[PDB]
Amino acid sequence: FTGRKVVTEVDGSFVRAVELQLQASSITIVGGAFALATTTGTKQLKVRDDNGTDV
Amino acid sequence: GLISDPVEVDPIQVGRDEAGWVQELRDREAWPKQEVPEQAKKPAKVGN
Repeated sequence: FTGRKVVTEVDGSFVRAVELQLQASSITIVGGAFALATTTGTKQLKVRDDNGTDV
Repeated sequence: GLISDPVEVDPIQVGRDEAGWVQELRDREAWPKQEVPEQAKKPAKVGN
């Protein structure tokens, strides 16, 4: 059995924690131009930003 | 056949190619780089 809680303030705000994220300036499609083996073939795309994050 | 006859196709080779686990690789000297072969990205079998 489990339980979890996020401790917020009296007014309701959450100040005990901070979230940081990396800015993204551009994105590219991994692998560049690709050719399917067959017409009916499918390929799952992957997009990565300038930081290498899979977006 | 005969002993002097040319070497015939090995059934082991046929089964080996049917299983499709012989490693295919990108041509090292090709430019631009080739796309990855179909077998090089085949998933692991769910069982055996």
